[PDB]
Amino acid sequence: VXERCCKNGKRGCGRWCRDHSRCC
Repeated sequence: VXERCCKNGKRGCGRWCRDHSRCC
């Protein structure tokens, strides 16, 4: 888990990515 942010880039940045993703 944690791929959506860096994978979607502009589409991955969000509250979930903010907590589960390193980028954004």
